Amino acid sequence: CQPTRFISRHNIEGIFTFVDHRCVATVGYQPQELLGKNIVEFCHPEDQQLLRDSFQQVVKLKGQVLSVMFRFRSKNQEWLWMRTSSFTFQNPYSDEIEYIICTNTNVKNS
Amino acid sequence: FKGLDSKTFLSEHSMDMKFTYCDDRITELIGYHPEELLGRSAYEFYHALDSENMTKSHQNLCTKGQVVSGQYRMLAKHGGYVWLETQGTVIYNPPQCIMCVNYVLSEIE
Ligand SMILES: N#C[C@H]1C[C@@H](Oc2ccc(S(=O)(=O)C(F)(F)F)c3c2CC(F)(F)[C@H]3O)C1
Repeated sequence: CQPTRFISRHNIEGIFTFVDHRCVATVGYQPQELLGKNIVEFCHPEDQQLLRDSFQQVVKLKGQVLSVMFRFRSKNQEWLWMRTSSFTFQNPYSDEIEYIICTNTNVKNS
Repeated sequence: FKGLDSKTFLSEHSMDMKFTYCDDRITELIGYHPEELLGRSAYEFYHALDSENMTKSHQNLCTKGQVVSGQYRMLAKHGGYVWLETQGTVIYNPPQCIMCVNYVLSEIE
């Protein structure tokens, strides 16, 4: 196939600050339904802490890729297994607070 | 004149350098529509004088996994070349694609 995925950007707390429109096919929501909300809000309660600790660590990893697997609640009311790969970017011309760039794919847990 | 954040945009490439996705923001910066870029090689866009360096930068990316391009020209939709600098990050799964954070050095606005 050609596995489906979408890019998002987040501030360090988890809030969606940018979402690529490929999110419709992957998790069923429109970008405007994600923008402004925290990724942790769509996350299964057993995986929320793992996701919060992952956000915290990705900033310590010096722009390196961090990967996390978690259950995301689609707009079709299903728990989807999502592998989110993320890394921080900070423009080295600036001292602006870094932010977090993600790619999000529905994967199989097996 | 545009600030740094307003001059930064994302693109995603398959391993052969083809665009698979581009931020809408490229349009106000370099004139292209993301739609017209899909399927085209990044390489079709580089100034010939920066070509050599972009090939090495790529090879370095494939072995390290993250690399900063350093300064290069990209041909803009409506004539002339714009200066960029790019950070490249390979995404491997279980290499799946390359994430590029692109920053336009040239003065814009
Ligand atoms: N818009 C736009 C762009 C076309 C240009 O693409 C690259 C710029 C620098 C690079 S690079 O190789 O210098 C870098 F990824 F390390 F930055 C690369 C690309 C495409 C790529 F395959 F991801 C990669 O070859 C950025």
